[PDB]
Amino acid sequence: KVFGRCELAAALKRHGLDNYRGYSLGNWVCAAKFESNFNTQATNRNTDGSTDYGILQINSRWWCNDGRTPGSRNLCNIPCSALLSSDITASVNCAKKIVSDGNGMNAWVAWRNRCKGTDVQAWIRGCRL
Repeated sequence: KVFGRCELAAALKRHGLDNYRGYSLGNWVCAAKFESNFNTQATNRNTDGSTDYGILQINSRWWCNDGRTPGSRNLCNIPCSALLSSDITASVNCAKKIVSDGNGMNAWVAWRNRCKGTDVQAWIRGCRL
């Protein structure tokens, strides 16, 4: 499923992401935009052989099991395919663990390079939340 900007903002908010660990909603919507372009089915393979899954591009080396990443840790205890569902619950639950890992949202390279220090508020402007 390809989410709309305000649609995603609302789903993320309902799932407890607005201000989770100090990160306003705009940060999460901006990160989703650049990581997957709001597409739940996005996947991208990395050079180390791992793969990123879903709307938030969660990595198979540490967070989910895809059955093809030797040494994967599967910290979210879920098969990576669960992250590609139209229901964003698993992606959100796993992201909560990732952002709490100590490095905050810096764990997402697109957030760090394209959202961090920007007016992220623009991402939820005009939405009924």
